[PDB]
Amino acid sequence: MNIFEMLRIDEGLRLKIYKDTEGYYTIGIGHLLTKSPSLNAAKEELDKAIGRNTNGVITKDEAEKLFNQDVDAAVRGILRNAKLKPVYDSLDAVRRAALINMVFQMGETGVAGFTNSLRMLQQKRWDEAAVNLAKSRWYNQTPNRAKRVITTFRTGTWDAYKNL
Repeated sequence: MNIFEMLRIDEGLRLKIYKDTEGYYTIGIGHLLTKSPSLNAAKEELDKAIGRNTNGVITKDEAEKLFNQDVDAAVRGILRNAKLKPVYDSLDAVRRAALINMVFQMGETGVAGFTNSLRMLQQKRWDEAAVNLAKSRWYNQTPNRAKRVITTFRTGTWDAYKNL
């Protein structure tokens, strides 16, 4: 169980364009095409990314490729981040995956917002950061995924991902 297998469970895999909980055009393993409302504008982004004329359809392969580049960018995102880096450095390996999971999902900006729970993570206050994490819109939008992530920061194990 590692960051890739966790993210796969949470985002799933979709070969055709889709919209996320916020109304954004996404594809593959949670890959965000763009924030612009146009389906054409998104389909352009997809082609410029996959490099070929897809018609908003891709293969398992091209989705796996976006996934690798997305995990990688999430990681360098935490490391270039002055709010995020020190919390990351301060965490263990499992917990570290939890934070990449979040940045993958809502971006460095979205996650740096979480000041109070980030502060609590950097202080090892497992229990209090979880409550804080649950007190949020993220939780309400994506509650089962949020639960898994939260528990991961809680317990430090992959339990949420191994049990029903």
